[PDB]
Amino acid sequence: NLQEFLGGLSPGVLDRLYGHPATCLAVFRELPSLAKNWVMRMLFLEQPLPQAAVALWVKKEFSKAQEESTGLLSGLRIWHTQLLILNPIFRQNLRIALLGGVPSLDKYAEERWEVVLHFMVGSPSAAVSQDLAQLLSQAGLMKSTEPGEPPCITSAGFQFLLLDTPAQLWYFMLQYLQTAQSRGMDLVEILSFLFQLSFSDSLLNFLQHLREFGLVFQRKRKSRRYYPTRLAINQPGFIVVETNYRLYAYTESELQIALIALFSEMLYRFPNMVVAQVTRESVQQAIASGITAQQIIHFLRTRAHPVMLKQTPVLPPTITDQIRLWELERDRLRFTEGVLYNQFLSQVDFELLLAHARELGVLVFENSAKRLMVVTPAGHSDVKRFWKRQKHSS
Amino acid sequence: TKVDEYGAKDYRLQMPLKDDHTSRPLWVAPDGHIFLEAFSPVYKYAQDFLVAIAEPVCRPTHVHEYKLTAYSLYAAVSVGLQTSDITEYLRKLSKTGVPDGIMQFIKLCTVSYGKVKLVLKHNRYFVESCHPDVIQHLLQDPVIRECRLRQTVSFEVKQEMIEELQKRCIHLEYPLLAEYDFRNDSVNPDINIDLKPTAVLRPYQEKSLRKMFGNGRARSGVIVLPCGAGKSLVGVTAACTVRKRCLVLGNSAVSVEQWKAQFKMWSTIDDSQICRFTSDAKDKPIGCSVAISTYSMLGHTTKRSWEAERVMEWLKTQEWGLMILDEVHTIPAKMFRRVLTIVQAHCKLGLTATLVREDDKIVDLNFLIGPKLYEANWMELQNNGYIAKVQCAEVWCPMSPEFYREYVAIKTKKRILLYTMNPNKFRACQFLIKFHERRNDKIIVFADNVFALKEYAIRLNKPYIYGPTSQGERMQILQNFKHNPKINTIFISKVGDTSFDLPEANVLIQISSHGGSRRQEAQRLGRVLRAKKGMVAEEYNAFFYSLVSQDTQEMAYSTKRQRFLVDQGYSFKVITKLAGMEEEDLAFSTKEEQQQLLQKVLAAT
Amino acid sequence: LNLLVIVVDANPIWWGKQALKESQFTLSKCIDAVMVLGNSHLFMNRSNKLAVIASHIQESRFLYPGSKDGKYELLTSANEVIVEEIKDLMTKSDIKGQHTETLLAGSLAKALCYIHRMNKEVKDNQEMKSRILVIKAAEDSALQYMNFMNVIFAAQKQNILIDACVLDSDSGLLQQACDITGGLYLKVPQMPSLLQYLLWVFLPDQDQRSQLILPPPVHVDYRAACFCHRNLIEIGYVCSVCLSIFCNFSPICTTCETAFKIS
Ligand SMILES: [Zn+2]
Ligand SMILES: [Zn+2]
Repeated sequence: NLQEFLGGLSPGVLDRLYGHPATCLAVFRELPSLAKNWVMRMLFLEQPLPQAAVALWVKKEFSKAQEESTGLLSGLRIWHTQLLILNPIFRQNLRIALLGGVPSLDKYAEERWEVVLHFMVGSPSAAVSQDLAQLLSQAGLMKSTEPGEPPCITSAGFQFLLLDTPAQLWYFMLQYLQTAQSRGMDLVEILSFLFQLSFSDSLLNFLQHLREFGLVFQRKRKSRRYYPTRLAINQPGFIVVETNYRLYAYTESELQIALIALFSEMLYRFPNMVVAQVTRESVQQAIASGITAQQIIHFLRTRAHPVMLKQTPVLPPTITDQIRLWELERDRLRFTEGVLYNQFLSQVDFELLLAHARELGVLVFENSAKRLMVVTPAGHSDVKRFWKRQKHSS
Repeated sequence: TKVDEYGAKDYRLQMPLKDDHTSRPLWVAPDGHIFLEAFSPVYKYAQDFLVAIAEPVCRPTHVHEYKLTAYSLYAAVSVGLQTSDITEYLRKLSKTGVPDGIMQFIKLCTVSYGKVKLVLKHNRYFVESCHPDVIQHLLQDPVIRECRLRQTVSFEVKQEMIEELQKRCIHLEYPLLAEYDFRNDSVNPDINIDLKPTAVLRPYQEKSLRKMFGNGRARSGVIVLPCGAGKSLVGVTAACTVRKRCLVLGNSAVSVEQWKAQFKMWSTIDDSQICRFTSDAKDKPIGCSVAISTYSMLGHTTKRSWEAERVMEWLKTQEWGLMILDEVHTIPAKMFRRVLTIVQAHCKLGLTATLVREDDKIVDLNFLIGPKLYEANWMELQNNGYIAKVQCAEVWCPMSPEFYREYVAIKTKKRILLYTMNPNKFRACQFLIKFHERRNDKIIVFADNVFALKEYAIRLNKPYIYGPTSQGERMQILQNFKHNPKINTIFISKVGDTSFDLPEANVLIQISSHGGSRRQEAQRLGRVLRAKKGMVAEEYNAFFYSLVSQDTQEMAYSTKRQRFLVDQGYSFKVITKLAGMEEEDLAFSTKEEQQQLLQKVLAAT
Repeated sequence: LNLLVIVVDANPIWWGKQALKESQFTLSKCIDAVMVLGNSHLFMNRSNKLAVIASHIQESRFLYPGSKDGKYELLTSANEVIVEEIKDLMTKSDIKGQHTETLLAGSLAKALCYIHRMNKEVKDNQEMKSRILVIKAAEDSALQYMNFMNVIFAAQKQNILIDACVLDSDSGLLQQACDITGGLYLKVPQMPSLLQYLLWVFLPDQDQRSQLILPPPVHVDYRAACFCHRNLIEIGYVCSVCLSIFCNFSPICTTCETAFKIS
């Protein structure tokens, strides 16, 4: 979440990131419940106040909200104890932020994201962009290993594909920022633009990437002014599930049919409907590719036709249980590397050796009834020496 | 014919889509499969039309699945629906048009009907036809000449070869007409049989009878109705309407007894006028007309007793107005089907509740008796309350370690006796029976293996019925189960599913299964469908448990067996573990008890 | 969301008395503090909305239905509109010696029906928790008791909190008013430091008011008096028509003229 992203930052980057135009407001909106008011309170104070007052300024009931808010805002470093006055820079910027100092767009965003997902999947026809391809490859959801051949899809790719559009886009942008730092694009400058949206060379490239993702559209041959789409700031279902593992999806966009075929066997494709079967073969194929039953169940639930919404639960228990059981049947046997000594003789002497391999992290399984211990070959040169020392001690 | 990148029969270029597709709730695949919507406002009309012209294969709650064939179209024409009368409305209802393949199939099937008619008169079967060209071009193959005994053109045909000629015509594309004009028939005088006002006919029974009675003429066909729906009442009503000599054929002693009881209960016909042509007991079969007998006796191939021989000769000599056959799914068997030719009847009505089998001999029923006039909707009956709602469940029992060890180690088929008897499921059935016994729920345990049934029954000191089980003892046990409060459970063998008059039971446990057979599964499930006096659909008063053993062929058998029920719509809930089993004291808990049971199983040989 | 309504009692007589006194506190600073409070309220969240009403002896008028200085356009519009309208209202005003008491309650009624209109127009998906931050600045009028009580009871039924912020005077009627609907009652004695009181006591909404320490409510003297000489009475003799608290048993209450029968 954005709270996690901002918490994972240093004070030096934080105070700089607290830009005048929007950041002080975007980070304010994050404040879940109460930190809004206390910050507002001490927006006009130039004198720090004792911590005991803040501690006692919440009733005995619902105090956990007080501690959690205080910890969150301490991590954000909005104030300093100074002994709890807010940061002067944040105070000034917040005062400046508080009385101081479309139908085609959404369709465009939808179409651009749909073509992006088409390229993500093995679609023969898709938008071509080397920068987008390499960005997705380095995002960790795609690996090529051969420039001539089109890149394939990794295990994480299917999991990302089956996610809902909001979380999908949010995670994609999180990876975009993380890779922006790696490629050298300043993180603060690009981050501030996202906050400003909800109200330089690097800026131009970042805006180009956002437009490629479909969040923004200049509409004027790449002019300075931009009109963000709905997705920039941050629908009814169509699948009907039977009790015989049959899916009837009212899908016209090929993306939905591809997503369903990822974990189901397609039977018929009507102009406004498609019939598929959720069989062991398809489900286990998806599980081997990397998906887990949770993503499939969530996908079917979110894309649930209104007809089946009346019944509770929406997804039939038999279908859900069958999918879960199919995923569970996937793993049984294991693999590890180890070495076994034996003849530990004295009972109280074997108990001391068990703590040597457990602290170093080379112990797999033990046995106090037969005096047997398995030691991995990675730490064999350290356990033997200890045993020798013990023998010398006698 | 076109396959998408997936197992997808592609039809984008096959048929178009109607603009008012939302208004039209009907689909038509080129193969003949039709998918109806159960949520559309015109669902009732669409259901009636599709039931008229097609036979259901899967009717879940939301989207029903039908498929039409030559026999279904012939039945539609018999009830009088012309090619246009069906196709015009099919196109109107269809939201995506009608493929040319289905159009030509419907046209051909409808036109190829009524040209050849089979009428039996004076013990002679004449193949009448108003059109002579049909016979002229039908006498090409020599089988017809060798078959024949050595406008409105008709010729006599041999009695024995009727089945062969009929199955030949079915693929020759000239189906025979078996309509009985009982309204206009003076050769055989009408029998003095009437339907008393006491009998009450349910709406689905009336609909099936209406499909059966297209006109004044009684049509010979098969009516599929749930066992709890009152198929016995429907058959009694059919006989009463026919008002002529009726021969009902059961499948066992229980079936014949129940049929006689139903006759007496629902028909004013006197007791003396009904006979039981049964070896165990007889009531002067030659004396009276209305008769109830069995396939085994009529088709008996070995030496016949003197009295049975006289009765059989009398039956063969006489002509029957109606031939009722219950549990028609067994008819295509060799001996059972021989009875059809052994006995003479104008119309042979067929009644059953599970018209399904693995071997492709069910299609033979279409000519052995006639087209399937009706199939009752089990889900609709459940909603209407005519049949008790059942909470179908499959309790998964993990197999005990040792038992699994021997089961997997041995490649022989002692596994049938092994996995049927394991501590986890033996404790399960005992605990389930205890829980229902303290809940005052009537239990009907089922098990294919008589050996396992006897072992369980002796260990639980319960009255198992099976194999020889004398008829007197069988009736005594059933009476005790129905009346005596102290006993509320009966352990029936495979004989139970064949044809049983049994009291409504609140639960039905099945410890063992004969195989992955949808006939036995549905037959046993039908026992608890008997609607109670004042129950409710949502209360789920009726329960069905199909105990299975984990990691065994029984799992495969159970999955290969619940297909028909899931197609109807029943959701089989899986139960990995049962609450309270650990606290409740049951046998085979400690390792030692499982060890002695395993030793006994091994010594069973 | 929350719909806040600031009912400012800008009585020209009293505020101009302050101006003549040349005291540190002034109506300009009071309006600025109210403006800052409204700006902070909307600053809290986008869905939150506010409105302002000014009271005068004659009538009450609404003060509220780019980035020259780098500022949120919406709050800039609020500042400009309120400043212009308040200056216009104060500059233009007729003189009537007969009527000088401030008509605080009449505005309340306007606020209540405005809140009802907004509640009707807003989508049913989002629930609105309205509030009225009354800021009195002058003594109330005796003749307004009945209508003020009507509007207070209407607010109680409609679930709106009347947060009173009287200053320089303790209006028993207003404290009684807010007590009925459960709104907070704060009597700021330090007028220059008034805005700190708003950003603590009043600013937090009803959602968080319970889970917060705020000054304890002031005891309310629910006095009763007879209609003759206006004095506290513990026992009242009301009739079945007037429903009027009276002095002592009388053959017939004057406000009724009923034919009471002795017994
Ligand atoms: Zn008085
Ligand atoms: Zn009065």
